Amino acid sequence: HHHHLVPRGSNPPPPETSNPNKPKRQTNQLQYLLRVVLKTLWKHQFAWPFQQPVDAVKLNLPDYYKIIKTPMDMGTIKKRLENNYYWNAQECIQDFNTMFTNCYIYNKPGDDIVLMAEALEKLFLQKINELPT
Ligand SMILES: CCN1C(=O)Cc2cc(NS(=O)(=O)C3CCCCC3)ccc21
Repeated sequence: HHHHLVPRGSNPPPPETSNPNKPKRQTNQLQYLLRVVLKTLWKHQFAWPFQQPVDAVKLNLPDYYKIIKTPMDMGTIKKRLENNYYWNAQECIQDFNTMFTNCYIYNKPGDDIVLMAEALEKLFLQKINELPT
């Protein structure tokens, strides 16, 4: 709206969460990623800002998508795991890493959201360290 004084930043469509063209392939590592890693992060007191795609309009981050080219969030990851979108653990780990990276490159060091990301990432990496073979 020309009426706006403060810029608004529009949102992309959210990331895809299923892929009709891949077989339904379950592994112990993917089960662990959903049921141990994602679940432990999801229930953490700092998870809530990470649980859905960044809404740059509702959160007043009008420059978010200028800075972040590959958005990712734990809601998308959770859905991708539940839908068997991933071929392997590495692909899921990549999406968690993207989510954390986005936070670290958009927000200033020391920002509260960065401190939250750091606590979550520590837990994530602890859990990853115990990935079943
Ligand atoms: C994690 C995604 N993210 C950012 O990178 C910056 C940001 C800001 C907010 N805004 S918010 O929910 O009003 C709250 C989030 C906790 C820090 C203070 C601001 C939510 C998510 C994100």
